[PDB]
Amino acid sequence: AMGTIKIVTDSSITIEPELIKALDITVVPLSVMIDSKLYSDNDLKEEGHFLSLMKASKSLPKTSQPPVGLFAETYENLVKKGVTDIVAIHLSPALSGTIEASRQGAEIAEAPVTVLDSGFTDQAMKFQVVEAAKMAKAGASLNEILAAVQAIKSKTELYIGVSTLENLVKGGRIGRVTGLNVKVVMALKNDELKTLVKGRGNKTFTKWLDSYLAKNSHRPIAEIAISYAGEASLALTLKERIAAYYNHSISVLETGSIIQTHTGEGAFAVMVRYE
Ligand SMILES: [Cl-]
Ligand SMILES: [Zn+2]
Ligand SMILES: [Zn+2]
Ligand SMILES: [Zn+2]
Ligand SMILES: [Zn+2]
Ligand SMILES: [Zn+2]
Ligand SMILES: [Zn+2]
Ligand SMILES: [Zn+2]
Ligand SMILES: [Zn+2]
Ligand SMILES: [Zn+2]
Ligand SMILES: [Zn+2]
Ligand SMILES: [Zn+2]
Repeated sequence: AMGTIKIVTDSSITIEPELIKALDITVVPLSVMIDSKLYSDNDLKEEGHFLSLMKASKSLPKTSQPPVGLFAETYENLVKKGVTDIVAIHLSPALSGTIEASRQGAEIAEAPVTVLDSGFTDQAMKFQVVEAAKMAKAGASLNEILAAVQAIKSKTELYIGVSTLENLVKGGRIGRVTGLNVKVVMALKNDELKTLVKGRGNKTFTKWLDSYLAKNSHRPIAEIAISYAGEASLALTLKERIAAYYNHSISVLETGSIIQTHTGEGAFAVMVRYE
């Protein structure tokens, strides 16, 4: 297949930077306002650092999608480097208008961008981005990349637990929750956060997870990942439970500032991709 394909995503992805570097993925940053100062999310990836900033702030941080003009410049630079097709994969439009900004920036740049809704964010979105970038590097065709991305998307599930509704309420994403200090597990399903279970202690999360795995793990999992906002202890406890049903490596990462702002501390996601 003639041409050079590159992958673009946004900074709501959660991934080791060694993979970004190995695969030449371009990550467009969102922004976050912290007590009247504007930060690029790409500057907020050092472990624990945003958590400290959020915990100390006088008021809740506020996120915003990347500027249309930042996408335009990003795509113009890629075309200048000789890139002939660009695949942009973004967090769900249920969560952010980032994906629209991406499409608008591409229009301005007059760039060959195919803009995809991942349906997720964080490590569930990483599943699609890594596959696309690996295949782009190998010289796969655009159509093969698009089919493979869609296959991954169709076999992915994302479950998120929160320990408070305050961040969801104050950042507005409570508007997606289909149902302030309580434990809740939701599925990110279509355009909504579908409430599955509600409870008082961390046992809300482990009971839910045990009943998920008992029901579903007979279907071979290709990959499973956990992310967290706050301290890692809860995620690591969850990892231990998954490990009893599932033999392979489990990626446990701190989620980024964009997600932390909207979930608050004591949140996690379990993200599963079936074979
Ligand atoms: Cl990773
Ligand atoms: Zn990794
Ligand atoms: Zn590292
Ligand atoms: Zn490059
Ligand atoms: Zn720092
Ligand atoms: Zn094309
Ligand atoms: Zn337009
Ligand atoms: Zn035009
Ligand atoms: Zn993977
Ligand atoms: Zn091929
Ligand atoms: Zn809906
Ligand atoms: Zn904490």
